[PDB]
Amino acid sequence: TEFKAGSAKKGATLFKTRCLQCHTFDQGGANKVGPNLHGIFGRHSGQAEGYSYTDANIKKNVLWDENNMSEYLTNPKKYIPGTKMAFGGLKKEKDRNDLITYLKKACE
Amino acid sequence: TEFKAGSAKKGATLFKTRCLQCHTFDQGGANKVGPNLHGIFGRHSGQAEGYSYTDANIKKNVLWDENNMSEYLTNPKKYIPGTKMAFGGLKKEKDRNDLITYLKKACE
Ligand code: HEM
Ligand code: HEM
Repeated sequence: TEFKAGSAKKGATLFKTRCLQCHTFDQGGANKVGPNLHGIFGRHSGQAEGYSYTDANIKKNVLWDENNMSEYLTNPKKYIPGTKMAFGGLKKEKDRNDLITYLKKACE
Repeated sequence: TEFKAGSAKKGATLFKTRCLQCHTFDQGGANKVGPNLHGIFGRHSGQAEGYSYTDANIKKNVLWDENNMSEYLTNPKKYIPGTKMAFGGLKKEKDRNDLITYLKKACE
């Protein structure tokens, strides 16, 4: 695990294009198919208020940081087997760096 | 040649990230390393006012459309051998569709 800073501009459009369909990142943002991601960095998995996670997510108790996030986004079901997140993953590291750069400034 | 509509949102960040370094797309936009692209679609190659093209660009007399543009962006030097445009190309069609979707609404 070794993430590098990418384009937030580029990361924000990855977000709109691959994650918005199921999540919000804003404070005061609502849970939708996926939980609201505001303040995810440094939190553990399964703790968004009012959201119904899988036993799988909960139990993994992942601490969310930028390198976890990157391994996570590679192949979600592989990272947390039993997850309901129906996303196949961001194959290219460059894509992942971008998206995690934006999430890092946007979810805070 | 068969281009399909992509994300303009996504195409605009490709632009910022791969083309802005050398071009503008705005009307009233200045020539920089590369010529200003405002109104490129339907024009022929080598005709931006006040810009010093290569003999290569000029002579190809490419008519600029969305499918030309896409073959062009794949491998620029291959499309116009003798070109000074020091860009290696957009390998992924998806990337090219996005970028040409945005250019199409932005350069008009
Ligand atoms: C690349 C875009 C995405 C990002 C960055 C992202 C990020 C995340 C993260 C970090 C979690 C863990 C939540 C936590 O532990 O608080 C999560 C969960 C979840 N996401 Fe995504 N996700 C993305 C795409 C999607 C998409 C497209 C969907 C809908 C098809 C989706 C649906 C879900 C669901 C249902 C959960 C909860 C899983 C469970 O409870 O087992 N996500 N997402
Ligand atoms: C994917 C981003 C880019 C796009 C969409 C793009 C588009 C184009 C187009 C359509 C032309 C033909 C001009 C005409 O016939 O009027 C051109 C020429 C040119 N571009 Fe790019 N370009 C891109 C990236 C770059 C970059 C990064 C550079 C600088 C390193 C650059 C430098 C040039 C130059 C110097 C020319 C003129 C070539 C010649 O006279 O032989 N372009 N560009």
